[PDB]
Amino acid sequence: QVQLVQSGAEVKKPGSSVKVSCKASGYSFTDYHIHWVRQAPGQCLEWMGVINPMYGTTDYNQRFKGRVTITADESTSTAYMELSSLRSEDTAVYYCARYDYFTGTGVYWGQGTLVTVSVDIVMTQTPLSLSVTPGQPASISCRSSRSLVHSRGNTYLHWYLQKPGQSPQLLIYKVSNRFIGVPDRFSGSGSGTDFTLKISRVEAEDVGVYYCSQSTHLPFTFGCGTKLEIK
Repeated sequence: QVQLVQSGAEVKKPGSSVKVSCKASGYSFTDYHIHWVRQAPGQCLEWMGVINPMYGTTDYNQRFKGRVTITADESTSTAYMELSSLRSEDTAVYYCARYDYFTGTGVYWGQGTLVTVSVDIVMTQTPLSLSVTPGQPASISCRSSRSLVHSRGNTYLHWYLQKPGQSPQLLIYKVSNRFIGVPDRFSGSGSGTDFTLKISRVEAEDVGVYYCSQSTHLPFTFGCGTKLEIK
């Protein structure tokens, strides 16, 4: 089974450096890109960078240029993210995620590493939170600053659910494709810049934060999330 296991939580002073590990197993390590995404306390998801472990080639989010270094060790099947000159604004849960070109997005995520410091497409999610009567439907909207159409038949707009205390899990990829084991009560629609995730009947297991994500253009970007509650 594909697994990403990250190093433990870190408490750091401002100005220090942190290096987070991401140990991969269950697939050929060099055949997939490893991306790093952080979740700051305002719960928006911020893409930091990527490593192609076959060649050691990287790409970083400009906001972090000269501060982040992503490395990969093929002999240990481990990817690393080093963040230097830590500010209190860097307090966040750092995640590694394995990207593939069938979904076009991060499918397998590490459990996350809490680090406590003691040209972007804008993704707008609506509503900020909602509560639903058990068994009732729910609808979450995502609007992008520019078209997410990548090429003929390909729009890289995805929906994740982050259950409480868990990592984001992929529900829908490429607007309406349902990921493995995702029940048919989750359905995605839309085109260009306007998208919707519909839940036909909300179950107790559906509680959490839903995110839209685009991987049509670098830097990959996410919506700031929709908290769903049952009430």
